[PDB]
Amino acid sequence: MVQQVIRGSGVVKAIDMNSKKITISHEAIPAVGWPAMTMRFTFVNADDAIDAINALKTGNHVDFSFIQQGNISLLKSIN
Amino acid sequence: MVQQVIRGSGVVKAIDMNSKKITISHEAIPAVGWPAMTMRFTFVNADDAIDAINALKTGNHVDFSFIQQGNISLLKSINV
Ligand SMILES: [Cu+2]
Ligand SMILES: [Cu+2]
Ligand SMILES: [Cu+2]
Ligand SMILES: [Cu+2]
Repeated sequence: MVQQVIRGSGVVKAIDMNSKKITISHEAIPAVGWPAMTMRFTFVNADDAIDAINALKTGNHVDFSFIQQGNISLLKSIN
Repeated sequence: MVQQVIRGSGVVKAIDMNSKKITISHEAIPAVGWPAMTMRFTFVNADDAIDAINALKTGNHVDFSFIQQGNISLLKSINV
């Protein structure tokens, strides 16, 4: 019942420092019937952006958590 | 974006054939930050109520899938 905090991983493919949005090509999440795909997340703390740029440069898989409210995706944490 | 279909397992602890609900003490689902706890699922099909009553008698872990709409949890499958 408490709000879902979804663990994911993927490659960061885009970032927008204006709209405070990040594009991740995420892996499948079979626990909730979700396939691998690419989507945008608005990051819930705006200071989260910095680390993501590193990943964006490197092209490395990263772990992250996020919330899914209807059609919106809010990025909560990233490594 | 496609609708979440959440897989779980647990023990059926109650059923209500009027409100069409089943109470399952489900295991943790770490993928979505959810702990083990007890909650109710609304069912649609009578073969789901049947299987659930079996499980209710036996006390067996069962697998199940469900959708989460606001406060409702709607059962999609259940399997002894
Ligand atoms: Cu990959
Ligand atoms: Cu997605
Ligand atoms: Cu158990
Ligand atoms: Cu629950």
